[PDB]
Amino acid sequence: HHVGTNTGGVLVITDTIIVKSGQTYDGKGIKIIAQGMGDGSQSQNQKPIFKLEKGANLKNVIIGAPGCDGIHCYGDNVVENVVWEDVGEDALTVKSEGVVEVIGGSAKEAADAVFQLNAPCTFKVKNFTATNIGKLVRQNGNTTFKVVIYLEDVTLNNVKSCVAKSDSPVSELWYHNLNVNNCKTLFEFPSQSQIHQY
Ligand SMILES: O=C(O)[C@H]1O[C@H](O[C@@H]2[C@H](O)[C@@H](O)[C@@H](O[C@@H]3[C@H](O)[C@H](O)[C@@H](O)O[C@@H]3C(=O)O)O[C@@H]2C(=O)O)[C@H](O)[C@@H](O)[C@H]1O
Ligand SMILES: [Ca+2]
Ligand SMILES: [Ca+2]
Ligand SMILES: [Ca+2]
Ligand SMILES: [Ca+2]
Repeated sequence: HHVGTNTGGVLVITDTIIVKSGQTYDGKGIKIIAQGMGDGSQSQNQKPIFKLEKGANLKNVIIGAPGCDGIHCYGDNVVENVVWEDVGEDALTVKSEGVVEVIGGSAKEAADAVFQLNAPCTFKVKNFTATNIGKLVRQNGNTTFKVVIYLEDVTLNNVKSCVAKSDSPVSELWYHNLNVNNCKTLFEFPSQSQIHQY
């Protein structure tokens, strides 16, 4: 394990970091604290820490409290080895269509959702831990577009509401090596047959 060369540094930011199409922001283990961008509460008006335009990637950053509005993904994004020490309003939001993969890393202390899906997408969570959360994945309430969610090698502890929630009959969730402790209910979808193993 080579921890990154920015390990031990803290970057204090005052505006959202924009990562452009085709670019990869590699924090090399930096911890980010955001100023003036939100308090990590359930207020709906906070700014994202990162905006990942379509085709942008992000890796190897710790996001400290306050989590603000987390990471906004505009599709075709890889988010790798990102640690949310204290999720804000939500951890990551899919804002526009495409494939979005969260690989490695962890999240803790999400009062509500970790991952928020606001557009049709393929959303994969791989090699990920989360503790003390409301929901791991929420498709935006009362929407009926299609998402396909994959949970692969995911460990969850202390899930207050459910692992995943959708109000869309056409959406699907597929899981493989999902371990869950102390969770109220696993899946809140119109029908349980929308959930599959692989
Ligand atoms: O992207 C966002 O931050 C969205 O936040 C709000 O929507 C979420 C969610 O999609 C809604 O269904 C609703 O969720 C319920 C409740 O308000 C709360 O989230 C919790 O008790 O869970 C409920 C549920 O999941 O059914 O509100 C959510 C919220 O974060 O408050 C916005 O209303 C959206 O327009 C997005 O901005
Ligand atoms: Ca919200
Ligand atoms: Ca949000
Ligand atoms: Ca929190
Ligand atoms: Ca919320």
